[PDB]
Amino acid sequence: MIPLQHGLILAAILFVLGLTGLVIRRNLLFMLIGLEIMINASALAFVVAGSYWGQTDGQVMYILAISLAAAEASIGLALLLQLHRRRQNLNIDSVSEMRG
Amino acid sequence: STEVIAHHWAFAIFLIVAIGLCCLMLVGGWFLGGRARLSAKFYLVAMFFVIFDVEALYLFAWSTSIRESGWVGFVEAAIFIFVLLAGLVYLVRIGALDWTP
Amino acid sequence: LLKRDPLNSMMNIPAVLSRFAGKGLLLSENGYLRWYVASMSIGAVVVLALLMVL
Amino acid sequence: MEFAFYICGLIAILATLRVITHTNPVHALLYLIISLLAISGVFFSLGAYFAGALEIIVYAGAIMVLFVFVVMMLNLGGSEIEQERQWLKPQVWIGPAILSAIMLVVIVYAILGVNDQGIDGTPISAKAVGITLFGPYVLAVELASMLLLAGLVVAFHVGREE
Amino acid sequence: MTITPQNLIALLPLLIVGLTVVVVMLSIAWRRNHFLNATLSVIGLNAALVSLWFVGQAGAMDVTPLMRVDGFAMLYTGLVLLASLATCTFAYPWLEGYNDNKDEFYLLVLIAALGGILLANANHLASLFLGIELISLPLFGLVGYAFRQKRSLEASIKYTILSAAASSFLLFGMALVYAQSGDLSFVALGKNLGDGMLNEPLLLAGFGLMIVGLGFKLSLVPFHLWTPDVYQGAPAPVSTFLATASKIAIFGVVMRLFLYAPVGDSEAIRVVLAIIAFASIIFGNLMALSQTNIKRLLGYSSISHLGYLLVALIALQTGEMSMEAVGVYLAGYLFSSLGAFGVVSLMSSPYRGPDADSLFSYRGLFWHRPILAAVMTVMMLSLAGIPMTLGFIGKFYVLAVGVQAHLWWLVGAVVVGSAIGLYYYLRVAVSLYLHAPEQPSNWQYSAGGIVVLISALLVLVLGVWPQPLISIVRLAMPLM
Ligand SMILES: CCCCCCCCCCCCCCCCCC(=O)OC[C@H](COP(=O)(O)OCCN)OC(=O)CCCCCCCCCCCCCCCCC
Ligand SMILES: CCCCCCCCCCCCCCCCCC(=O)OC[C@H](COP(=O)(O)OCCN)OC(=O)CCCCCCCCCCCCCCCCC
Ligand SMILES: CCCCCCCCCCCCCCCCCCCC
Ligand SMILES: CCCCCCCCCCCCCCCCCCCC
Repeated sequence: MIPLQHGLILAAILFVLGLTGLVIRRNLLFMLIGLEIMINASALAFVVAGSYWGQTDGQVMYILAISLAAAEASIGLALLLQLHRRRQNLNIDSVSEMRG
Repeated sequence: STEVIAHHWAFAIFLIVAIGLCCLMLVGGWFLGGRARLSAKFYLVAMFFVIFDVEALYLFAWSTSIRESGWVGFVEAAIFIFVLLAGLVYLVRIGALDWTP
Repeated sequence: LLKRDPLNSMMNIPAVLSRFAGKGLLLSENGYLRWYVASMSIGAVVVLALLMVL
Repeated sequence: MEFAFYICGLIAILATLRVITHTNPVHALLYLIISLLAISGVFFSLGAYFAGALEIIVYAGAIMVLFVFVVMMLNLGGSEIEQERQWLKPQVWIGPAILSAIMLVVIVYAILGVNDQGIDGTPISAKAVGITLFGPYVLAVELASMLLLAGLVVAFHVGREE
Repeated sequence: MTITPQNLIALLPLLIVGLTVVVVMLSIAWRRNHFLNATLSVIGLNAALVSLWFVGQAGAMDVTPLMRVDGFAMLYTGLVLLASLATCTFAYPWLEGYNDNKDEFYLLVLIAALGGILLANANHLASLFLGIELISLPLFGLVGYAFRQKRSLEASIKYTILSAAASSFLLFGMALVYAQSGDLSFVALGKNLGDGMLNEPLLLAGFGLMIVGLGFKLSLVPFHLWTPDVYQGAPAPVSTFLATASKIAIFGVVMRLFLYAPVGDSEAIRVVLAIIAFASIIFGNLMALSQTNIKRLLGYSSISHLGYLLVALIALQTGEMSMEAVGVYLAGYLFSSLGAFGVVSLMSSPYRGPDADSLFSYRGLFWHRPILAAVMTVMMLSLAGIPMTLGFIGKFYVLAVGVQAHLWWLVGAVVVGSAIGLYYYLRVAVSLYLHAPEQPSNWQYSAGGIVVLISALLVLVLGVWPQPLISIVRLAMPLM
């Protein structure tokens, strides 16, 4: 007796909060944090969708979503470590050389 | 039901009493008594833990339904574990998992 | 009065318009990742609003 | 399970809102771990027991362990950004706030117009998820192993020391 | 369903590429040998390309609830495999100058080719999502393979964050679509609707977020701003792969998604895609008017050409030759982009360290590299839709498909963008034939030159005689 609309609304709220955190923060670590929030919100939305229909498909795509999240966080933190190694700051506005 | 909701209430009381016990211990400790850059190896090992942990979750999901999946599922999980061990051999043989070079 | 070829100038006017539009569009390729994410969010909002209207 | 679902969702929303506005990286990671525990409680309220178990096992037990590892590797004490607090001034954050509010309004309007019989919350066990995972979703499992292998190779190649 | 040995025969290129990934990884673990590992990778890719014959002999059938193998999947698997083989061939002379480990490149290329094959055979939201990610993550590694170079690190960071954002957008869209429908198969995305209620709000929103993610991955306006920076910063063989294989595979799975879904003929999605295609053509042509670097110019070229492909996609339900137009256009665009980025990669190889600039300096190329200049100007003509070239045949197909479905705004946009493209492509060609102020020798560099020369000859021959390509594209028809 939990509506599907409420779970989807909660997931959409978490997704837009993650997108806002991804946009308004120049720190690369906070952008990776925002990316984790958005992909976790997408996974939560899929879990809600699979639980409404009574199928394991939601949890299977949750598993695929968090496999992607783990590997993307790995690559993003490796790139963040490399950025901090070669330029000692995580401000991405310095990383803007290609333009036009 | 009755047994299930009783076990749920027991688990809730377990959580509440454990949290309250730790909080009360810290509060009693506070109130009583008078007064007067790391190397990349840590990132590498944590990343390896994350990747092999999600591959472990795949094996967790397989292991609880082995009999219902049959020999086909055994073949598929054998391919999965073979790719796991090939990745592990690749990591070991290139010195990624060696703490000292 | 005609030796400057006014018809040729008026037919070359679209080339000048295309050049100005290309410069104005290239102003948006500033190289900022936050702006790129904001533009993706703007496009998502625009696409969703168009689909809701239609 | 209804009250648990709403309280866990409210806690997740509040913790995420604290995450996107906080300036201390470790405090932000702690609040996001709280949010991940809350979303796992949301999963357990809806009967997706395996999803909540993996939310604490992997999402709130492995990935942000890696995040906390990287943060303490960098010794981020709030330098050159905590001295700015630029995102707290209106001229940076109101614009994306209207952007996200408009997107949320559109998505909510789309959500409110769907057929909704409600979620019964019947517990889908991990055995059924494992049966479907190695039944209709075999190639998903094998190519997900290949995907994690690719992420492993990429992160090793980029995140070396030399 | 279940897995059959006949389904294993239809699984042949995926299994062959995965076995090649494992074999190359174990060979790297044994001993780091650049030549042996590159040879093993190209042997595995050629084995998959040959096993396409056995897949065709096996027929067309549904290998999984996820995968569906038919002629269309064979054609796009072949295109992705050819792009991967060309990427390996161009990457070897570039990697000859790379001081770090050269062996992970081919592993990532093979894994991205595996993702491209999965996208070619995808019949499911799970397989589509996994194939997109399986293309994207090795491209995260390959774009920043020269991470000590500052431009490549910038491109890798931009591509990684933006593609993670797009993948989360796509995932939320699939979540909304699955919440509305309840089935993840392509054939059932809107099947439970009827009586003119195809414009369901939640289904439209989910397909809109999916369109956001896919239009990022296809460089469609306004999700296009990453393309010139990532194309410029990436290594030139990586630029070749990212321009050809990723775009081809993602457009093919978008073709299957919009052909099989009962919501694919919705008028709202059609108008939104028409707006996106118009804006993509016009914007991608206009931003390349004043570009002095060839990589950003080819990125805007890719934006415009994917706009042309999207125009061919919009007329899928109305027309009948839309899929065949997409196939012919994709073959021609693949060969033209292979030649152009191959000339760029051959003139930017070996990799001369992370400190020296990787500027192309295409002016006066004929007076010291005449054959590469001829191949490059054939590609520049072919991207312009000029006759004697296969790109003109693709443009003619897009125009015929647009004329059939009465998409007159898209036809006018195609013509205007074609004129702008004529300007900047011809400027590049004449700059190649101008005079420069000032001005390898192994068999792998010769192999890359042979690849670009074969692409130029194919473009010219199938531009003056396109009937074999039309016949072998019409032979590759998916299940109706
Ligand atoms: C009479 C009305 C009814 C009939 C209409 C018939 C229309 C089709 C036939 C006529 C086409 C007219 C094209 C006009 C522009 C010709 C190209 C040109 O002027 O090229 C020269 C110029 C480069 O030289 P320069 O002037 O030095 O520029 C500095 C840049 N470095 O090049 C540039 O600066 C490049 C500028 C962009 C490319 C050229 C402009 C293309 C515009 C769209 C053309 C298609 C027709 C659209 C409709 C036109 C109006 C009806
Ligand atoms: C009190 C004021 C606030 C205090 C601070 C916040 C504390 C946590 C509050 C939220 C979580 C606990 C909510 C209370 C749960 C009590 C048990 C309960 O209601 O169980 C119902 C249901 C049992 O399952 P089922 O079989 O469906 O039951 C139907 C009965 N026939 O249960 C379920 O289906 C699942 C139940 C929820 C999942 C387990 C608990 C998760 C806890 C996550 C905590 C996250 C971190 C919180 C941090 C707070 C501070 C910031
Ligand atoms: C130094 C570079 C800094 C770049 C910051 C980029 C910030 C972008 C903010 C965009 C705000 C948009 C607000 C809503 C606009 C109207 C609704 C969307 C378009 C219809
Ligand atoms: C599509 C038809 C073919 C288009 C051209 C393909 C490339 C051919 C190159 C042949 C050699 C060109 C030599 C040009 C020399 C110019 C000398 C100018 C002296 C003032």
